[PDB]
Amino acid sequence: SVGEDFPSEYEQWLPVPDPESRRRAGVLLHPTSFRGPHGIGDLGEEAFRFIDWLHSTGCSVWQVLPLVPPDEGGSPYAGQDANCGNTLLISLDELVKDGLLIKDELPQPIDADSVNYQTANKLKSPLITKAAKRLIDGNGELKSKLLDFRNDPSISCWLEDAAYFAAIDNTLNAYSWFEWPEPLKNRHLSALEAIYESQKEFIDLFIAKQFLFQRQWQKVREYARRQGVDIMGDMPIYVGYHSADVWANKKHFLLNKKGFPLLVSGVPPSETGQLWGSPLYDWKAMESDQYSWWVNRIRRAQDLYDECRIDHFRGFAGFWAVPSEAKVAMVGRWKVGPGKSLFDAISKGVGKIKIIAEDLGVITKDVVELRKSIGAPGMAVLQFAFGGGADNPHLPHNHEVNQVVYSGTHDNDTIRGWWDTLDQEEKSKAMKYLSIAGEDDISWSVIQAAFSSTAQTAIIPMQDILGLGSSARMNTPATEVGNWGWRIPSSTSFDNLETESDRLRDLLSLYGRL
Amino acid sequence: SVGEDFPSEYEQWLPVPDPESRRRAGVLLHPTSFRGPHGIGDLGEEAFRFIDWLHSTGCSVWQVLPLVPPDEGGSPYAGQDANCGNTLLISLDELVKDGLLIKDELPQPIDADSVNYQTANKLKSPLITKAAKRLIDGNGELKSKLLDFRNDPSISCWLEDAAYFAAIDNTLNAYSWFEWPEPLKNRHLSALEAIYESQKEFIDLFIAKQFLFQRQWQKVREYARRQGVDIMGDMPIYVGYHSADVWANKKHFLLNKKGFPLLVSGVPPGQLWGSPLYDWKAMESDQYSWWVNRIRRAQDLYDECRIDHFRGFAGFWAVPSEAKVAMVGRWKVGPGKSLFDAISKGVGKIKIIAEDLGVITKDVVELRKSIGAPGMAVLQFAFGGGADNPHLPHNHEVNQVVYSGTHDNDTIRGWWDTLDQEEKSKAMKYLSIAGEDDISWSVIQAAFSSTAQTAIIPMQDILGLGSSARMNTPATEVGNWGWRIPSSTSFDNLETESDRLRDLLSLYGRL
Ligand SMILES: *[C@@H]1O[C@H](CO)[C@@H](O[C@H]2O[C@H](CO)[C@@H](O)[C@H](O)[C@H]2O)[C@H](O)[C@H]1O
Ligand SMILES: *[C@@H]1O[C@H](CO)[C@@H](O[C@H]2O[C@H](CO)[C@@H](O)[C@H](O)[C@H]2O)[C@H](O)[C@H]1O
Ligand SMILES: OC[C@H]1O[C@H](O)[C@H](O)[C@@H](O)[C@@H]1O
Repeated sequence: SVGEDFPSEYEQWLPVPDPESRRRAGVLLHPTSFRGPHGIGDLGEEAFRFIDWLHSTGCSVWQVLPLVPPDEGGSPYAGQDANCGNTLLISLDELVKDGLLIKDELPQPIDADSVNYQTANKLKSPLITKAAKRLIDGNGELKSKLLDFRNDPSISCWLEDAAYFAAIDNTLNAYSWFEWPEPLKNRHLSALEAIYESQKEFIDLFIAKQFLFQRQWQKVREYARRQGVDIMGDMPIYVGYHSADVWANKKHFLLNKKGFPLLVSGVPPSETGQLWGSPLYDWKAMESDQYSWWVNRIRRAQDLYDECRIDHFRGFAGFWAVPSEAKVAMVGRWKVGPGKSLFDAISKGVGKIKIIAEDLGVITKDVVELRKSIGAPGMAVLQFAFGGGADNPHLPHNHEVNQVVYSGTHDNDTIRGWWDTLDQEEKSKAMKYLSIAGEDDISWSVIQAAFSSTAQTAIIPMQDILGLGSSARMNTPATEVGNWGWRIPSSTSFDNLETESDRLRDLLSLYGRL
Repeated sequence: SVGEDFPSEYEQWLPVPDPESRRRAGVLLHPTSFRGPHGIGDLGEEAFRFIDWLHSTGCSVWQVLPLVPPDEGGSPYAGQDANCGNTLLISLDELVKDGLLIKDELPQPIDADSVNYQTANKLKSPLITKAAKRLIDGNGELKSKLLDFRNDPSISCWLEDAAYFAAIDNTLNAYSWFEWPEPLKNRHLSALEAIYESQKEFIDLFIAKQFLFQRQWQKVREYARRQGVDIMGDMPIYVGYHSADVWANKKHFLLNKKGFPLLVSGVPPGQLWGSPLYDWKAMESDQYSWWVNRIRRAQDLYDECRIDHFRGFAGFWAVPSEAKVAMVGRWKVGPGKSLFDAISKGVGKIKIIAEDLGVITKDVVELRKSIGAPGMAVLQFAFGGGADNPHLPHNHEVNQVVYSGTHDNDTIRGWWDTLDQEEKSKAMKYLSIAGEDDISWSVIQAAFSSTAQTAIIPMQDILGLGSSARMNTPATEVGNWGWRIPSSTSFDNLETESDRLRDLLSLYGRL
């Protein structure tokens, strides 16, 4: 009490750093990019090697792109399913360890500078199928774990729908499920039973393949955790029309009486607007079952990742809605999103979540208030920092603590590529703010600025750690070809990036991110 | 409703920057440091010129040290009064504009490269006194404003005590008020009346001089505001024993029956400051009226105010007055948030900066945060220890004031010059350094690049000066508080410096 003596240990009663405030860094690297002989990266030895290398740098976060089955262009953002894993990421060597293939059955290696998905599928799928077949034919330990996975209720609430959808899509020659015969289109119960009987094998194999992905991914994730590395995933806010997600939950979407979307996704203008064309959620319909679809989706995201970015997070506050009739985006209108009640339901259903809000571009007051109300960090991207003036939110002096800072994302050129095409006056602006040595090392200048930020989390693409040019760019938006193909050059092994490792560690040490 | 349409003006509903979050910068410069002929800086032409220069740089804050009457060493932190102004800051030329002196009466100029207080007093006091005398003898506008000032209740609750204390101190040859005869020591009413009769002139002149300080300071402060400059003051948490503050409010302090302090201020590993301490629970009983009045006077003088040794509001070190070493003392519980409750109840919205340096405890941080006061970061302290040092830019917070150094630190050049090697190569990795001659701009730039909302630079570092321009060296008793801007350097002569600051403020969004 006021005036009185303190206990004798007053002088030692110091503030202690909050553990949840710990500064950290990480690397954005999608597993398709790993080296190896089978035309695409996978969840085998290169993933563990990369984890060991990441750990040796002092980084404690690994960010991946969505791990869903991609479209035929390779895009993880136009996946065929929101919850399934990309089975082309399955390691054939790991399957040999599991006793599902023998070494002699492995294909002759191929050189694939870049991922060609068609090539990877022709090479790998037959062998994955054969492994999945032996798994299902066996009795024993591994079979028993398939059955647990399959009968686990939090797997089956998406897996069975996904397997039936895939069986029907395989059986039928049709553009999309809109064109399916009515009993399959609208999931008549006896039609579904008839499908199970006639496509039983396909369904069992599909499920077995999802088990193999899950098993190999969970080993990667447990290895990461043992080495102090959290994994940060990614999810687009919208899912595609031709998927089990929509087909098996039509009432949760804005579809007409025939199952065609009334309204589709997009954004307004500069431009004539931008038309994405995804189906939209019936948010008030979802409100009525306590948002169960989204709750299940987050439960699957938790199963895969420690943390998850949500692309186009602004859509939870307000979304642009275009008449599906239209061929241009400008015709739509803004609609009211579910707001915080969604995240209330999720937290009630799943518990504590770690979400990152992708909140780039022009966003409204309600977006910022929603993001803050659930305590989600937003993003800063240094590549965007040098247009306009000193109020640009991407400049380090405007960064916030609860924020994730990138040098660039998978949608941007590499730092070297970006530097190379940078117009004068954005460039001399950058030169004043950044500490630049030689231009060849421009990517380290930007890395350093990200690390020096007050943002709690700094994330760098592997391409920039390797100092690579525009040919290593992962994606160029609004192009339909040449994306998602980058792989680490077959010469660069994780055993040979110790200079890079040391340099990162020096920076992380200097800026308190170890 | 979820799903329904937004109004049509949704696309234009953008976040707006909060005006109270505006990034800004400023300069620490105490007015005694201004150039001029009368042996000390003052509230005349140089103050206005400096404000014009500050404005031309884009800075929007001017920080000063306490404006109280200093001790004979010049220290504004061991003042003779907590609320009075330093009358040696009064400008003689401004008095001529007021018609209280004529130009002919102004003294011959003297060279005073540094402030000598004794020299300034001999030169200026006779003329200030003469001005004060004409003011009280006159019958017009200015006289009428003296009377309003004098009878204004928020002036008289400290001014009358201050004037009587000064009159008694003048009349008596005594070390301190402890040695005064009982009726004056304990303020017997008839003794106070006898003082008024016998020292009437002294008291009226004292009051008039405080009016002249107030008037000149308010003019400086209005001029600052007209040019977009807020003024940030400073106040020490403790006041000195030999002052009206203690004498007229004995019950609010920890004094024995005879009026001698039971306990005095300090800090452990120790350092003995020797100020009387507050009787916080006694203060609790009149809703902290003494502190409330103090903040009211701080509001009158400044837009914002730093409080030195802010940790003392949560816990303070208390040494037996008996002692003359600090290590024999104990930590006591401070008033905490209930003090600031009372202040805000009494005065309204305040803008306080917590001086929260050195080793501070959990309760200090929780109190500071509970009232939303910004704390400090000082780049000169950033390079000892490791990357968790709170003074490193990457650990700065928004609600914070960052300095290159304070008046207690060497200049950046002086600091660089004595810096040991571990710390120096550490600094070289964090800072962007060109030549050693410009080390102060490297640090200025780092302050400006911080996320801290307010960056404050001493004028000595803008001028790139060495250790001889250091304002104060703690725990020394001589050679402090004397620095003046070199008589060669005029504000008309610092456009390069102005431009260079403006470039940096523009780059880091502080304009
Ligand atoms: C955020 O979401 C967008 C989609 O709205 C992604 O865009 C990429 O993927 C789509 C589908 O393959 C493609 O149409 C775009 O050209 C491409 O930019 C972003 O990658 C996400 O960050
Ligand atoms: C913070 O407080 C102390 C004392 O209130 C000031 O210290 C200066 O003044 C005292 C008293 O004149 C002297 O003993 C010290 O050596 C000197 O540093 C600081 O300047 C304030 O910032
Ligand atoms: O320079 C004197 C300083 O000493 C200590 O660091 C005190 O905590 C601080 O209140 C004071 O300003």
